Amino acid sequence: SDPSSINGGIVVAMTGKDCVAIACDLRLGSQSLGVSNKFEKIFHYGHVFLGITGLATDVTTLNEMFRYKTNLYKLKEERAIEPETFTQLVSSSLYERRFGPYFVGPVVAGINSKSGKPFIAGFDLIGCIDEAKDFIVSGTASDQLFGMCESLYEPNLEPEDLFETISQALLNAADRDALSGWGAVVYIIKKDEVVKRYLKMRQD
Amino acid sequence: TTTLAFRFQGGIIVAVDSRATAGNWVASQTVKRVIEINPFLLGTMAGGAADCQFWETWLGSQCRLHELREKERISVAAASKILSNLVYQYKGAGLSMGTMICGYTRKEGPTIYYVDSDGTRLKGDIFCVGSGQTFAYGVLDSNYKWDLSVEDALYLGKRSILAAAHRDAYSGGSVNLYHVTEDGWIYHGNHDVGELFWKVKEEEGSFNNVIG
Amino acid sequence: GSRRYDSRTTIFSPEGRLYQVEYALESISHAGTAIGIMASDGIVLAAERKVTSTLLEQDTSTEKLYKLNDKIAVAVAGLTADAEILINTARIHAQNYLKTYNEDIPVEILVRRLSDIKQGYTQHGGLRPFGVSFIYAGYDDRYGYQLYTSNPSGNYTGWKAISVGANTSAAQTLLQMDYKDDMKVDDAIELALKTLSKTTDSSALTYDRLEFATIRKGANDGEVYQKIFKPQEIKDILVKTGIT
Amino acid sequence: GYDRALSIFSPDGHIFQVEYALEAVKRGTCAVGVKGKNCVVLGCERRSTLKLQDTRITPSKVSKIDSHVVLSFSGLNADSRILIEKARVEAQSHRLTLEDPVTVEYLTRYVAGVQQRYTQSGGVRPFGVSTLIAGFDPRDDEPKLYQTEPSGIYSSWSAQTIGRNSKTVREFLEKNYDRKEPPATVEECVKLTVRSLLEVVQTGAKNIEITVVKPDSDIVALSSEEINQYVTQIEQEKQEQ
Amino acid sequence: DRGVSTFSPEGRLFQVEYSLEAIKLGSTAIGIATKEGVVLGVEKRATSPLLESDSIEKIVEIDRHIGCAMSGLTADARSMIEHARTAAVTHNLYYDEDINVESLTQSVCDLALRFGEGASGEERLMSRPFGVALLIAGHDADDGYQLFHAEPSGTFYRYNAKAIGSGSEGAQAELLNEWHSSLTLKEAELLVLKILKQVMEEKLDENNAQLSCITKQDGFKIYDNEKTAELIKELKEKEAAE
Amino acid sequence: MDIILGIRVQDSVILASSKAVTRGISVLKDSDDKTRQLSPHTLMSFAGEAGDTVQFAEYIQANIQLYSIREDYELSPQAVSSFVRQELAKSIRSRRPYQVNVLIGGYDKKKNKPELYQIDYLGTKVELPYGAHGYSGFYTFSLLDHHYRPDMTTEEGLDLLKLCVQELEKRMPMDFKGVIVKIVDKDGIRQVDDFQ
Amino acid sequence: RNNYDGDTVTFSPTGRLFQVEYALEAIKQGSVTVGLRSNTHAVLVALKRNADELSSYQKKIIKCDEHMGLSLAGLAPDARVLSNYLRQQCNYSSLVFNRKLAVERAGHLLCDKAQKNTQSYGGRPYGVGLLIIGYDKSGAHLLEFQPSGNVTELYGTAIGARSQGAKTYLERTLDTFIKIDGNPDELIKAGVEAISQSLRDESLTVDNLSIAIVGKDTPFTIYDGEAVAKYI
Amino acid sequence: MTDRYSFSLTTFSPSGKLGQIDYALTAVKQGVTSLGIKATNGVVIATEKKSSSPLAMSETLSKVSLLTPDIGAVYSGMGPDYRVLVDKSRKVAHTSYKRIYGEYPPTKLLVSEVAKIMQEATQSGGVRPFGVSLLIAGHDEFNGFSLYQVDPSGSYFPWKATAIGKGSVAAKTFLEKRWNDELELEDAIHIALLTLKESVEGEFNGDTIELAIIGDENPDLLGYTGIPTDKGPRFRKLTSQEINDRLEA
Ligand SMILES: COc1cc(/C=C/CCCN2CCCN(CCC/C=C/c3cc(OC)c(OC)c(OC)c3)CC2)cc(OC)c1OC
Repeated sequence: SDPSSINGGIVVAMTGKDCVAIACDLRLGSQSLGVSNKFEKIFHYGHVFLGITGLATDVTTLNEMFRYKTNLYKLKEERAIEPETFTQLVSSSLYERRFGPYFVGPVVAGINSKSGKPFIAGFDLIGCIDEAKDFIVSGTASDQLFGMCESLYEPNLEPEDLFETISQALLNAADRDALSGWGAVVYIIKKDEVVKRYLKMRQD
Repeated sequence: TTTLAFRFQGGIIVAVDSRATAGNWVASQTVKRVIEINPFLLGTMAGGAADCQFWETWLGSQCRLHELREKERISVAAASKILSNLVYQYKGAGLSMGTMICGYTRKEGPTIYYVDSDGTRLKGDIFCVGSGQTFAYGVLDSNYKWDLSVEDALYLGKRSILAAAHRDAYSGGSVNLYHVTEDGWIYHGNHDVGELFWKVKEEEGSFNNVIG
Repeated sequence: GSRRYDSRTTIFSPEGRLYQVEYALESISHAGTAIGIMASDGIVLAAERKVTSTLLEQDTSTEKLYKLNDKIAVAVAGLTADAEILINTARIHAQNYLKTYNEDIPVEILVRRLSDIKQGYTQHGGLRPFGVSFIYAGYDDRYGYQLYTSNPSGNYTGWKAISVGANTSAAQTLLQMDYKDDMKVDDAIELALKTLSKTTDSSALTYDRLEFATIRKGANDGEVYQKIFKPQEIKDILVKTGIT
Repeated sequence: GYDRALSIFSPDGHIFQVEYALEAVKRGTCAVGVKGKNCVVLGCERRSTLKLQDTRITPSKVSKIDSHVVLSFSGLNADSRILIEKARVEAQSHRLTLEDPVTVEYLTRYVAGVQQRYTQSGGVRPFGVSTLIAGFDPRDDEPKLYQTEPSGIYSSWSAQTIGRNSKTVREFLEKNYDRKEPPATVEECVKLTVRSLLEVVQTGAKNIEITVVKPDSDIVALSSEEINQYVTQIEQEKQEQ
Repeated sequence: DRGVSTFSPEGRLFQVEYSLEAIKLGSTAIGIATKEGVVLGVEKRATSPLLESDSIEKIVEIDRHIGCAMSGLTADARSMIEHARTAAVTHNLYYDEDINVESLTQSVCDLALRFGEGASGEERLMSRPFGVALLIAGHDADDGYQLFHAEPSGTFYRYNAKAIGSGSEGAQAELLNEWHSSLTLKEAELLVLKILKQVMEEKLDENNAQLSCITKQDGFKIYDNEKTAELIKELKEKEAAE
Repeated sequence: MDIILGIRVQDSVILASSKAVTRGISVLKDSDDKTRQLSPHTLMSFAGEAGDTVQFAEYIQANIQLYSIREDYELSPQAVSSFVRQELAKSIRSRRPYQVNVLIGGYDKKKNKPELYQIDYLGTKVELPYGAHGYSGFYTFSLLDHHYRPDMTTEEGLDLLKLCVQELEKRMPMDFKGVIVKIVDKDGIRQVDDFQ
Repeated sequence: RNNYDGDTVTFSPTGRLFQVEYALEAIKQGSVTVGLRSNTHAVLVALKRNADELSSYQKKIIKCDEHMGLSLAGLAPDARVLSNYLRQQCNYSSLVFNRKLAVERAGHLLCDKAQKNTQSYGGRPYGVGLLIIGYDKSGAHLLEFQPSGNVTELYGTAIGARSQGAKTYLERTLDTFIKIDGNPDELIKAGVEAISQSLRDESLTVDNLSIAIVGKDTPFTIYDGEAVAKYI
Repeated sequence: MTDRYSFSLTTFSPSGKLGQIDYALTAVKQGVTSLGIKATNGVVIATEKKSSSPLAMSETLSKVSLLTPDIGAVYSGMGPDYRVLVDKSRKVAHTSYKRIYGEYPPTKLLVSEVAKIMQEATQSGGVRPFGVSLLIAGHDEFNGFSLYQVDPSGSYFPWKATAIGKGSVAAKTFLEKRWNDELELEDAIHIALLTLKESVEGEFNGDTIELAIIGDENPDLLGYTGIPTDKGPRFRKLTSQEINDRLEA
C-alpha cells in the first residue's frame, strides 16, 4: 500500500578524488517474501550511471525509457550524454508525471568526459534535484544510509579507499533493513575505467 | 434461485425454479428463468433478472446476424464467447449475471458454457447457479451418469431443483424443464413444486421428516 | 470552392501508374549517386555529395549517410529534409521495438515500416510523396548482413549491390559486371569508389565530394561496428585505390 | 481531413479510378493458382527487370495469412502489403472471438470488403492489386481458390491467373483444366502450374516461384531445383515433338 | 471541376444519373409477385468457364421473410445488404416482431444519397452513390407478398413485376404482357425462366441462372441446380406448343 | 489462492498449475488448464482475478501468433516476456488494471536454453530457476532452495515438483484439486499425462 | 458554356444562384399537387405518378403531426428528410411546451433549414417543393415551400408538372372556395376540380388520387384508394 | 474557420521539380544580400539595413536576431516570413531543448529544427513554402563555432563562409579568395565589411549596415553576478558607432 516499499532496495553514491562510486543491494521482494537475489538497480548509458530504488516495475520501466531517450540523444547530438545534462533529463521526465508519478528514487553518477569533474545527484519521485558533492542515498534503508555516510565519509578519497567506504556504508545499512540485502554491487568509476565488484554479505 | 444444466448421452437437460424475491417478499412464483435465445440455444437466468433477460435476448440477435453472414449454425463456443466478451467490457460497472449457455451442434456435441458478470467463461458437464445451487449439486453429483436415459435425466434435473426449492427460502414456485437435442430444444413443461413435492415424497419415499 | 486548386496527388493515370510517384522518382534521378554493396564480411555505403564549394564544410556536413541504429545505416538520394523526417521516424521505431522486446529491431521490420509510411502518402491524405530513395545497410542475427532499397512508392527490395539517384543504369551495369559473391569488404570498397568514378557527372572524384560508411564484424565476434568515414580517411583510401 | 471524392462515376457509368487500378494489375508480374483434387498450387513469376538482387531477403510473392491460408497478388507491391497486414490481423481476431480459424471464403470476403470500401471513400484511391487466396477450411479436405479485384468483387475458381499476359495463360488454362479430372496429385498439379506459367515467362526456372497448400496447414515453398526439374521435364516432353 | 452532388440544368443529380448507367451494364435480375408468393431470378453471367458458378451470389437472404436480388456493381451491394440484415434483426430485438418489407426497404434507401464532400448537417460519408440496384422481395401480415425496386436515388417503387439490368425494358415489356393478378407461383417461375432466356447472352441452364422464392409458409428459399434444371425442362416442353 | 509454479531444469521448463475453479462457495470445476501456448516453444501460465486472467492470456496469445505469421519467425522467450511485461505495466496505470500473474516458460531454440520468467500484475518481471505466484512461494521455496540443482533432469525436476505439491496439499487450507503439469523443451510442449 | 453553376456557393454576375435554380427545375418535373383552404379546413390533393402499369404510385402526402402535414413535388428523399425534420420540431413543441407548433413557425424552420444548404460549400440545395396545410390556433393554413428557402402563405396553390392550370383555376374561384366553411367533402371536390386543370392527358384513377384533410373538427388524415372513389 | 485545404500546394512537376520551392528560392535571390564568415575564434553575420523611406526607423529594422544567447540568425528574402520563423525558432529552443535538458540547443540541432518547420511548409496541406533563406551562426561547447545556411526546401549545410540574396554570386567569389582557416574574429569582420561594400548600392555606414558576432562570453551582458559557472551570452550585435569606427579601413 506504500508503493515505494513493496519491493525494497537501496542505492548510494559518493564522490572521491577524480572518481565516483555507486552501489546497490540486489534484493527484489514482494513485501516479506524474498523473490530474487539478482535484481540489480544500477544502469549505464555511456559513461553515465543511474541507480533506481522504489517500485520494481517502475525501476524497469524507467531504465528502458532512459535507454530509449539516451539512444536518440546520441543519434542526434553525435555524442554521449553527460551526467549534468542527464540529471536534467531525469528531472524533467519525472515531472512529466507529476500527477501520477513513478514511485522511484533515482541517483545519478558519472565523470564529465570534457571537464573530468566528478558528479552525483539525487531526485525524489517527482523530479526535484539534490546535487551534492559528498553522497546521495535512496531506498528503504535511506536513514541508515544517511547515518553511515555522514560518519564514514571523508572528501577526496582515492578510488580504492572510496571503495572501502562506500561498501561498508551500504553493507552495514542493509543489515539494519528488513527489505534490503541478498547481495550487493559496487561500481568504482574514473574517466579512464570502471570496475564492478560484487560483495559478500549475509543472506537473511 | 436455482438453475441447473448438465449434458449426457441424450443431449442437455436444463432445469430451473421460478421464484423472484425482493427482500423477504416473494414478488413472483412464475418467472421464466430459461431464456430461449433461439430454437437451438438456451440460457439460464441468475443474478440480475434484467441483465440476463436483456443481453441473452441481444445474444439471440447476434446469433442470427452470424447465420446470415456465414450461412451456418453458430457454435456454442462462439455464441458463449459473444456473451462473455460483451459482459467483460462492462466489468466493474455493476452488471450481475450467472448463466449457462447451452446448445447441441454437430461439430461440438452437447455443450455447456458457464458465463458470469465477472468475465468468467467455462466449458463443463454439470453446472448449478444461484442461492439454491449447493442443494441441487448434491442430488446431481450422486446420480449423474453419462448413460442416463432421457426420461431419467429429465427426472434427475427435476428432482435436483425440488431438493433446492425445499431447503432454500429463495427458490421454489415451479420447475421448468428443457431437453436440448441437436435438432434443437424441447420444452418439457412447468411443474408446481407444491404438487410435485407431495407426489415425489409419496412415490419416492424421500423427505421422511415432513408430515403429509 | 477549393476543389479547383487540388492537384489530386494520389490518383492513378489511365495506364495505372501514380503521377506523383513517377514524378518523384524523376526528382530522385537528379540527386547525388549512392551505392550499397554487400560483401561476405560487411556492407559498403558510398555516395556523391550533389553540391560542393570550397567553402562548404566537409566534416560538419551530412546529406547522404545517416545512422539509424548502432546496427543499421541508410544512404540517401533525394530531398535531404524529406529524408530527415523519415529518418527520425525510423530511429524512433527502432527504439520502440527495443523497449518492447529488449532486442534490436531486425533490419527488414524497420525497412517495412518505413516503406509502409511512404506507401500511405500515395494512397490517402492528398499530400505529395516524399522525394527520397533509401539504401539500407544493416545486421541482425536472423539474416546477418542485409542490403535494402526503398523508393517513394513505398516499395522495397533486397540487394547484393545496388545504386540510387543519378545514372543508375550506368552504375547497375558496372556493378553487375564486377560483383562476386565471395567478395570481401576491401574489394567492395574499391568496386564502389570505382563505380562512382565512372558515373560522376563531374571532372574527377575527390574526397571532399564523397561520403563513406562501412558495417563490419571487427575484432570481437558478436558485435558489429558502424564506421562513418572522416574526410581524411576517405582521402587516404582514395589514394590507396587508383585515384589521387 | 482530406475527403475529396476521387472514385466517382463518369457519364458512361464507369468509375475511372477503379478501372485505372485494374491497369496497375495488368502491369504486375503474372500470378496463377490451380486446384488439385487434394491440394492447391500457387505459381508466380519473378521480375526480370534487374539482377544482383538478394534472393533470401526480398519479399516473396506468396504470403501466409494464417497457417492454412495463403495470399498471392498482382499489381502495386506497396499496396499489397497493406491488404496483407489487415487480413493477418483479421485472421487472428477471428480466432480470438470465435475459437475457429477463418474459412478461405470468409477471409476472401474480408479482403474484398476492404478494397470495396476504398472505392467509395473520400480521400483514398482504390488498391492497385488483385489477389488469389487459397487454402483449406479448418477440418476440411476440399481445396479452396478465390480471386479478388480492386472493385471489391470476388469469386471462386477451379484455376485462375492475374497480371501480365494473364489473358494468354487463362486461355491455356481453360484448354487444359478438365474440371471432371483435376490434377489428382501434388505432382500433376505442380506440373500443370509450371506449364501455364512457363509459356509466358521464358525458360527461367529462376523466374518462377511455387508454393503448395495441402489440408491441415501443410504449406511448402519449393526451391528452384524442384522447379528446375519441373521445367526440364516438359522441355523434353515437348522436344519429343 | 464540379461537386459530386451537383444538379444538372434539368434538375437531376449527375452522379445519381451516371450510376443508373452502371446499373444497366449489370447482369439481369427479375422479380414477379404472385399471391402464392414472390419469385426472384438472376442471370449469373460468368466471365470464364474456369469460374465456379456456385460462388456467384446475386440473390441473398435478408431475414426469413425478406429476400434480395441485385444488379450493377455487386461489390457495392455488400454493405447495403449488411445494413438491411442489421435493420431487420434490430427491429426484431426492439419490438419482438418481423419488420415490414416496406420499412426495411425504406431503411436501405435512406442509406443512399448519403454521399458528398461536406454537406452541412451531420455526416454524408460516402464518396459516390451506390452503383447497384435491388429487387427486395418479402411478405408481411399487413401487406401480403411484395416486390420493391431500390435505386441509388434513394427512391423505391413497388412493382407487381420488375426487371433491372441488361435488357430490363426488353424484359419489362415482356412482363407487362404476361403479368395478371391471378398468376400461380409455379407459373411465375416458368415466366421468370422464359424472360431470362430471352435477354441472357448465354443459353439458359441451371448453371448460369438461379431462381428463388419467398413463401409465407417456408420463407425465403434459393433453388438448387437440380431443382432449377427441372423447371428449364418444364418450360422447354411448354414452349414447343402452338 | 490458485497454484502457479514453475521450475527450469537442465534443458527443459516445467509448469504446474492448480486445477480448481471456485466461485464463492462452490468448486465449479476441477479440470481447469491455467495455461496458453504462445509459440510452439513458449508456454504461459496465469492466475488472478476471475475475468482478467483468460482475457489477458488470449490477448497475449493472439499477439504472439500474429507476430509469428507476419515474420515467419518464432519470437524468443526473452522477447515474448518483455512484451508481456510492458503490456502489464501499461495496464497497471489504466482505468481498470488486468489483475493477472504469469509465469513464462520457454525453450530458446536459438540458444538451446530453457528460460523461466516471473511477472506480476504490476509489471515486475524477473528471470528465475523456479518461481511461484501468490502464496505458493511461501510453502515451496524452502523445498526448492534446498533440493534445486541447475543440472537436474526433467525426471528429477518432476520429483522436486511432486514434493512441492505434497507440502501444499498438507499445509494449505484450500483444496486446489491437484495440478496440471506441462513441459517445454526443444521438441515443444507436452502435458504429463498423469501426475499425483 | 457558363462557369457559375458548379456549386451553390457561386453568384453569377447577374446575381443568380444556378444550383438553386436547377433544383427549382427538379420540382416542375415532379407530378402536380394542389393545396387550398377555407376557414374550417385545408385540403391537399396530389397526383401520384407511376412508372409502369406494373408499378405503384409514389406517395405524395406526408403527415407531420396530428394537425399538420404536407404534399411533395420533386425529389422524394428530400421530402423525407424535410418532413422528418418537421416531425421533430412539431414533437419538440409538444414535448417541451405542450404547445401545438404554429404552421407559420414550421414554415420559418423549413426556410432556415433550406437556406443553410445554399450558402455552404459541398452542400446541394433541396430538390423538392412542399405545400403544407394545418389547423392551428389561428385557423386553417396553407404554405408553399421553395428550396431557395422561400415560403408563402396562400389561400390556395399548386406545384409541379403543368401546375399552372390548377393555379389559374384557383385564382378565379378564390372568392368561392374560401367561403366553403363546415363542408369538407365539397372543399375536396373544389380541390379535385382545380387539379383537373393540369391533366395532359390522363384521367384521375383511384390509384393516382391522394387527398389529405385537416381542420377544426378533423386531425390530419390521408385518404387513398377506395376512400377517394367518392370524388371520381 | 473551414480550412478545406488539406491537400498539398507543393507538388512534383513531370520534370521532377518542386515548383513552389524553386519559386521561393527565386524570391530569395531577389532579396537583399547578407553574408556570414567563420573565424577561428568567432563568427560574423552581416546584411544591409535598406531603409525604404528615410522616415522609417533604422533600429526598428532588425534583420539580425538573437535566437539563443549563443546563436544568431540573419536572412535574405521575405522579411515577414523570417520574423515569424525567428519566433518559432526561439520557442522551439526552449520547448524541445531548454525545458528538457536544462540548456540551450547546440547550433546544428536548432538548425535542423528550423529546417523541420520549413520542410513541413513544403508538404503540409494548405501552405506555401517560406520565402527565405537563413544564415545561422552559433557556438555550443562540443562543436565550437559553426555557420549554417537553411533554405525554403528544408535543406541546410555548414559553411566556412557564404552569402545569399542579390549579390550572392559576386560575394561568394570574393569570399572564396579571402577565406583562410586562420582568421581572427576581427579579420573576418573586416572581410565581411569589404564584401558588403560591393553589394550595397548606396550609402554605406553604421546605420545602413547590420552586424552580429558569435564570439567571446560577455559577462558584462549577463545582467547578474554570483554564479561563476554562468558566463555571458556569446552573441553580440555591433553598435553603429562600432561599425563606423572600423570603417576607417
Ligand atoms: C439465483 O438468484 C439469486 C442469486 C444471488 C447471487 C447471484 C449470483 C450470480 C453469480 N455471480 C454474479 C454476482 C457477482 N459475482 C462476483 C463479484 C464481482 C467483484 C467485482 C470487482 C470489484 C473490484 O473492485 C474495484 C475489482 O477490482 C479490485 C474487481 O476485479 C477486477 C472485481 C460472482 C458471480 C442471490 C439471490 O438472493 C437474493 C438470488 O435469489 C433471488
